Amino acid sequence: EYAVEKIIDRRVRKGMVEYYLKWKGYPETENTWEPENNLDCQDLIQQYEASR
Amino acid sequence: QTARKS
Repeated sequence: EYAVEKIIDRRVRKGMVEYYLKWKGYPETENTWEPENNLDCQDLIQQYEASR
Repeated sequence: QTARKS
Protein backbone atom coordinates (compact mmCIF):
# COMPACT_ATOMS: atom_id res chain seq x y z
CA GLU A 1 0.00 0.00 0.00
CA TYR A 2 2.90 2.46 0.52
CA ALA A 3 6.10 2.98 -1.47
CA VAL A 4 9.23 2.00 0.46
CA GLU A 5 12.35 4.12 0.12
CA LYS A 6 14.85 1.88 1.91
CA ILE A 7 15.49 -0.61 4.68
CA ILE A 8 17.31 0.99 7.64
CA ASP A 9 17.64 -1.96 9.96
CA ARG A 10 16.55 -5.49 10.84
CA ARG A 11 15.50 -7.44 13.92
CA VAL A 12 13.79 -10.51 15.23
CA ARG A 13 10.73 -9.94 17.42
CA LYS A 14 8.42 -12.68 18.57
CA GLY A 15 10.17 -15.19 16.30
CA MET A 16 9.18 -12.83 13.50
CA VAL A 17 11.64 -11.00 11.27
CA GLU A 18 11.08 -7.23 11.06
CA TYR A 19 12.42 -4.44 8.91
CA TYR A 20 12.81 -0.84 10.01
CA LEU A 21 11.96 1.10 6.92
CA LYS A 22 11.54 4.58 5.66
CA TRP A 23 8.73 5.52 3.34
CA LYS A 24 9.36 7.77 0.38
CA GLY A 25 7.64 11.13 0.66
CA TYR A 26 7.34 10.82 4.45
CA PRO A 27 9.54 12.20 7.24
CA GLU A 28 12.00 10.02 9.15
CA THR A 29 9.69 10.39 12.15
CA GLU A 30 7.30 8.17 10.23
CA ASN A 31 9.70 5.28 10.01
CA THR A 32 8.16 2.07 11.26
CA TRP A 33 9.05 -1.51 11.98
CA GLU A 34 7.24 -3.89 9.65
CA PRO A 35 7.29 -7.71 9.70
CA GLU A 36 8.87 -9.19 6.55
CA ASN A 37 5.45 -10.51 5.43
CA ASN A 38 4.29 -6.90 5.03
CA LEU A 39 6.94 -6.08 2.46
CA ASP A 40 6.77 -6.37 -1.30
CA CYS A 41 10.31 -5.36 -2.22
CA GLN A 42 12.64 -8.30 -2.66
CA ASP A 43 15.21 -6.06 -4.35
CA LEU A 44 15.75 -3.89 -1.28
CA ILE A 45 15.64 -6.94 0.99
CA GLN A 46 18.01 -9.03 -1.10
CA GLN A 47 20.21 -5.95 -1.33
CA TYR A 48 20.11 -5.35 2.41
CA GLU A 49 20.89 -8.98 3.25
CA ALA A 50 24.03 -8.66 1.10
CA SER A 51 25.36 -5.44 2.66
CA ARG A 52 26.34 -7.41 5.77
CA GLN B 1 9.14 -1.20 -4.00
CA THR B 2 6.16 -1.23 -1.59
CA ALA B 3 4.90 -2.37 1.80
CA ARG B 4 1.88 -2.63 4.10
CA LYS B 5 1.81 -0.10 6.96
CA SER B 6 0.46 -1.29 10.33
